[PDB]
Order: sequence, then C-alpha cells, then structure tokens
Amino acid sequence: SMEFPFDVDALFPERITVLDQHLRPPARRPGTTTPARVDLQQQIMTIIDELGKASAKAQNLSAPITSASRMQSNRHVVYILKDSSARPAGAIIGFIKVGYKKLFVLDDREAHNEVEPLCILDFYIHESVQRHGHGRELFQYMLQKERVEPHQLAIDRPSQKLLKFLNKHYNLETTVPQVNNFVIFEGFFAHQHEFG
Ligand SMILES: CC(=O)SCCNC(=O)CCNC(=O)[C@H](O)C(C)(C)COP(=O)(O)OP(=O)(O)OC[C@H]1O[C@@H](n2cnc3c(N)ncnc32)[C@H](O)[C@@H]1OP(=O)(O)O
Ligand SMILES: [Cl-]
Ligand SMILES: [Cl-]
Ligand SMILES: [Cl-]
Repeated sequence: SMEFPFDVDALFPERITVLDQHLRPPARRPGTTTPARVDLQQQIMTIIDELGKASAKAQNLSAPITSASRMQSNRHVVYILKDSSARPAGAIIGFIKVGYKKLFVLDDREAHNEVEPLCILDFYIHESVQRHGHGRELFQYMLQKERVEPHQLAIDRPSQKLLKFLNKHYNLETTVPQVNNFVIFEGFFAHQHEFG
C-alpha cells in the first residue's frame, strides 16, 4: 500500500496506532532502536500529511481535510492501520479520523438540537486493498476504544462508498435529514430520549 522511506515498523509497533494533537510517537524503551535520522515526530507528521493527501485524491477534494498541521490545531484522533507482516518487508494501509464536534442537529420533528456527538471526519483505505475488510477492522477498533455505538455517530459528508459500508456492517440505513452537511441515522437521539 502506502510506502515511506523511514522505518514504519520501528515507529509504529502495533497494527493500529492511535494519535491525537500531540502526534506522540508510540512508547519505546531506550536502546530498542537507534535514534533515527528523521526525528520520530517528523516521521509521524509526514505520514499524516501523505495519508491526508491520498484521502483527498480518493475523495476528489481540492485540499486535504487531514494533515499534520490540522491535527496539531484540532481535537481529532486518528487511527492508523499498518501491516506488520507485509511483503516485501519495508507500509501503511489507511486510517480513520474522528472527533467530538458541537453541532446543531435536526431531529425527526425538524427541531434543532445542540449536541456534541463523536463524528467520523475522514476515512481512507488504499485503493489497492479497498473492499478487503480493512475499513471494518479500523472502524471496529475505533468503536471499541471510543466506547460508542454506530447509530450514535454523526458523519461529515459521507461518500457513497461509506454509506454502503455503514448500511452493510451496522444497518445504518435511514437518515434524519440535516442542513449542516453531517449525516445522522435513526437512533441518533435515542440516548437523549432515554436520559434527557
Ligand atoms: C467521513 C468520510 O470519511 S467520507 C469518505 C470515506 N472515504 C472514501 O470514500 C475513500 C474511498 N473509499 C475507502 O477508502 C474505503 O472504501 C472505505 C474507507 C470507505 C471503506 O473501507 P473498505 O476497506 O473498502 O471497506 P470494507 O472492505 O471493510 O467493507 C466493504 C464494504 O464497504 C462498501 N464498499 C467498499 N468499497 C465499495 C465500492 N467500491 N462500491 C460500493 N461499496 C463499497 C460496501 O458496503 C462493501 O461491502 P460489499 O463488498 O459486500 O458490497
Ligand atoms: Cl478511492
Ligand atoms: Cl486533521
Ligand atoms: Cl433519532
């Protein structure tokens, strides 16, 4: 999939790496690798920049919606999928980016609600390996770490591929019409209904 000069496996030991505005390299014990020629955080910044550009090309966007500089100035969390057993040994498969956002969301009565749901903001799997289950790997990992259910999410400008994905995997089919270009599904307001 996506190839980089520096040692990705040394940088990201785990299959899925979780980063936020700090862009902090995963933990490592002193001595377990020689200090790289490129600082670890610079490697991370380059990876985020390139992933965001690739996602923008996939989505036919004139500018990336994910980048190192945007990560540093926002409250977003990115989950990055890498294959530790890739061949030939070196690569990054893709990522999902989420964040809580304050939104004014319409309910099924067309009334406005001030809410702060977890939002799906950017999501990309390299073209060569789309439709192989990697998107679901990332999505599931994120749901588990964030402790949220699919119907509780808002989606920023979902693509056709993502709408199909959400219906297939999570039975998210029926939307509640919005004016803010986010999409929500039936069940979005269930928690508000129960708890207030
Ligand atoms: C808020 C946002 O991020 S909107 C932008 C979402 N990102 C994009 O559209 C970028 C291009 N697409 C991708 O990167 C990926 O296809 C993702 C992230 C949408 C999904 O990840 P994938 O690894 O492809 O999904 P995964 O293999 O886990 O699940 C497959 C399902 O996704 C949907 N899907 C994936 N590719 C396609 C496709 N080319 N056409 C129609 N549906 C598709 C289908 O529901 C499919 O199931 P099916 O094969 O039985 O029809
Ligand atoms: Cl694509
Ligand atoms: Cl970002
Ligand atoms: Cl609802």
